[PDB]
Amino acid sequence: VIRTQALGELPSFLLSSSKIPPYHWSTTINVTLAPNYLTQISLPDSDTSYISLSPVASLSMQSHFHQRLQDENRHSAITRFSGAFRMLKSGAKFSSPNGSFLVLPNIRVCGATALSSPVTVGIPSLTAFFGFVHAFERNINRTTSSFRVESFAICVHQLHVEKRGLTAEFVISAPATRDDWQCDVVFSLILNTNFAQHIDQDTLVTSLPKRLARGSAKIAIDDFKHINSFSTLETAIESLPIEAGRWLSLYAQSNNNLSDLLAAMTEDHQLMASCVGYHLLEEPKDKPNSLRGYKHAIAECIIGLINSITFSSETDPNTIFWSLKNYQNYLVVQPRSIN
Amino acid sequence: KLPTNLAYERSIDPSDVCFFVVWPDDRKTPLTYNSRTLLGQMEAASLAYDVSGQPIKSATAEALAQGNPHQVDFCHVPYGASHIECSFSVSFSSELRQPYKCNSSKVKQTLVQLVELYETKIGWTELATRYLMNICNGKWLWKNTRKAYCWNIVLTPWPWNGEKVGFEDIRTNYTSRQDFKNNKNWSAIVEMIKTAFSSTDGLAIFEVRATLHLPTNAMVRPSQVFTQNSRVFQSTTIDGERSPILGAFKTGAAIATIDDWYPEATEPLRVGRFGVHREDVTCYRHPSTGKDFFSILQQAEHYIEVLAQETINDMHFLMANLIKGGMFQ
Amino acid sequence: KLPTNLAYERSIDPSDVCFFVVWPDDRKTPLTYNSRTLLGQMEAASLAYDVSGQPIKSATAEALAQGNPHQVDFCHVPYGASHIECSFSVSFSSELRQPYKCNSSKVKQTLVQLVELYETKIGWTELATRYLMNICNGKWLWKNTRKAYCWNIVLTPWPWNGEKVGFEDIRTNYTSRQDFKNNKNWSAIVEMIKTAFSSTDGLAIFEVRATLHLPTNAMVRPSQVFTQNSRVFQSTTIDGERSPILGAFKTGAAIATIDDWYPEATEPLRVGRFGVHREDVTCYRHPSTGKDFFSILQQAEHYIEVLSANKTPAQETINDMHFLMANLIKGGMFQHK
Repeated sequence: VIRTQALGELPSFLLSSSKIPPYHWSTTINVTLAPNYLTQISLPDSDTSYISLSPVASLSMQSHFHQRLQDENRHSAITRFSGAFRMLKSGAKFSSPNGSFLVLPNIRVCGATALSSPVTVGIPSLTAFFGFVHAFERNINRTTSSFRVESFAICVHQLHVEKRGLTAEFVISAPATRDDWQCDVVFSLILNTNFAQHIDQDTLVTSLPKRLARGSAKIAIDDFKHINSFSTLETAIESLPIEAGRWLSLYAQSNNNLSDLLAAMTEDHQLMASCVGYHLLEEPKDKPNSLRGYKHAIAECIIGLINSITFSSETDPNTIFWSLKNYQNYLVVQPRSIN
Repeated sequence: KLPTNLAYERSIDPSDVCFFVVWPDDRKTPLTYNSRTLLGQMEAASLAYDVSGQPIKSATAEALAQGNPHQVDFCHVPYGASHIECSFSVSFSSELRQPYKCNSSKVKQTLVQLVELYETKIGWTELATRYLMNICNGKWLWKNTRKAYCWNIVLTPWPWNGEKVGFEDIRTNYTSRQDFKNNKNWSAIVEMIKTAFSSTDGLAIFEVRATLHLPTNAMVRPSQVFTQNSRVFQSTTIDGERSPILGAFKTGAAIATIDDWYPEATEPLRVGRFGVHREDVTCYRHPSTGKDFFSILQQAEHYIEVLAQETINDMHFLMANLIKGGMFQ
Repeated sequence: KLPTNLAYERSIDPSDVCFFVVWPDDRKTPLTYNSRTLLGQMEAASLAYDVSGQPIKSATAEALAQGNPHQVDFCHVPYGASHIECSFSVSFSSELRQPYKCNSSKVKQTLVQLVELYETKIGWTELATRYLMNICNGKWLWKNTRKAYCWNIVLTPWPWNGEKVGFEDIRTNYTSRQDFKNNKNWSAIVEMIKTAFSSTDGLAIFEVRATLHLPTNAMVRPSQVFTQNSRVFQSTTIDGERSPILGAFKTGAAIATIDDWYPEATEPLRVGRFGVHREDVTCYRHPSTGKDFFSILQQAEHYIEVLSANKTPAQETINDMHFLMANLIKGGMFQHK
């Protein structure tokens, strides 16, 4: 059982339980980990260490979303569990308008969960994106201990989210059914690394992770020759073979209330909202059964707003490169243009 | 004997099948499906036999003649098309050598020793050939192979230094293990998969593309969604136009249905914890008979000591299950 | 008796009929229709009569002379055309041998044994002939054959070697099963169907192509969507332009219109569980008569016994078995919720 509320305050352009009155329940923390099936992940809390945390959905926000989202069919998505919880649909559709820069163009993931946050559906969570990037870092570190990626940028080419279902394995018969959205986003990403020299492509593609947000991210064989390292992103951007796509940025304007959220959504119905970071409800503490013996802390997902940026002249890369700032009260990946 | 917590990451990760229609002018376009509404007959038993073994009074003769509308999704080959091309990409990896998660050093060491000893003694040749058979004969296409004129499959492996291997007219030839072995590159691909399985952190990627020939306006049967609409297809956006898709888990189950080692075997089921069969629904390898995965895994220590045909069958089943992975806790 | 999860897969897969119009230059173009509006008369009974009596209050003489607009889709053969050509394809997949899904091993074994015993005692000749006559006589064209000079059907089987089976002037040449059997390739095409039906991997794909010599500016009637319009046709995009079709299910109902083993026995009906006659809004095989599909399926053991006992089964039991095998070929869902 968890009852503790938010410990700390968040910036105005990030959403958490602190911005809304949480007295919609149905302060002690005492949970089990060894036999429980709750989720558990690891993120870097420092340049040389990681932090384990188990993001748990806050029923306050889910209710605050179910109550408001009715009569908003244009931006409402419904799901039945085992019970009907409506969430925030992402617009209507997806249109298609240092040195040593490394590219992995045209990465397609098939069957990636779109229920990033418990109160929205759409593009997969940027937390999962950063986890995939860091898994790539770990895989490439075994063959080269001096390889670090300072920051990355994500370009989306094709986005498609529709209702599907997971056929649970038999445990006799199959357990209670579950309905969750899935996505097949086609995306390309840029990497800023400190290697500062060329690396052989065979090990680079051998170390490329496949899993991405419970999906299968694989790159076409004929695009292997396009995996090359360039010293300048200005010429790197002119190089990838896809002339269509969008760049992801953060919405710095205020989104304090869900009414203001829907007001912001209705001017363009093109921006998307998904999980961007985690707000810890408990300070990092060690428990006997962690993911890898690191400090564990029950956290809560934060919903942000992803902007659309068309790269061109007079477009600073500082507005499109994301990284994990590792704040003491929350762990989130945001673009480095915000001070 | 099972540890408190253990799990595996899948070693074989297949992509999804995309359906493309090829015009006689050699252009390729994505296949498109449209919703179609049909007027069916009242034919279900419950509308006339709701009470067990007796007719229902309110269902008179006139009330059984009205049509009941049904809405289904419709997909078929456009007229004038030559053939349909289906393409996907399967990846063979080596996560079976290291358990993804474990809380017991004893179970960790026993599992790694067991997989190493199985590789050393029995070998990956049998499992590699069984997996390659399903990909090569179009098992991943499911019902689309049936009622088709002639379909051929072309594979382009990643660490390849030659031509693209192909299998022409699988309906007549290439219908047996010996026929598959007679191909020029069959041994090369089998050794490729064996090397990928054995070498740590190895990768084997196959880009498959099957050309399917169907009669005029022939039917196409893609996967369907689990959630008046009686049939809804899974679809993904390709080039801006919607297209039916065969699914990722469906393909993974199609290229992994090799379990022919169950008691009183008659046809290979999909490899898994229990011999679950969709057609003729039942539970083969039910834990009552002791042939389920859990009982077999419980004899890991004993089986390493003995390492007839039942032993190698148990090893084949055990390693096939381990390849797929799962929360074995 | 009936399993809670029994289901059977379809054995015949018909296909959409594509309507083509051919000119004297032998050039083929897709057929197109237009949604032309029309003016009718106030003639419906509801507009001038109630459930009882008449509405003299408002249905005056002048108010009944007003024209009520209607919108329909009109499809007709353009002037100067030679004839209309239609083509589609069928497939006998032999999916009736084993149930697609079954829960009880006893019932599955009983059904398989029944299929094998039927195949042994009674040849597939009857079902194959009744299923192929509808393909060859132009039953799949429905009302397009009516008010036509003469229609010819040319079909190319598969697997095939040599000739190309073709029936000419169906109206006057082929008017009965005896006339159909006089064709030299009839015993070959019929045997192909039963050979496919009597094997675990059987398959027989036919590609039909019929030509219709309609009169000048004659109207062609395709299938209509279920769903302002009072009549909207189903259509598909052929060569980048709209083209009406007959529909796979509608042609499937035409090929499987062989059920004449019912107590009244005047005209064939579509093979259904209860034998629904659309033109009479009644079923001649409703459960109380004791001859419906479920009432026959529950007597499977008795049918097995009657086939194993004597060399010559009773004629009535032969008709009941023919109905049972036709329903099995059609497939469907036989479970009870």
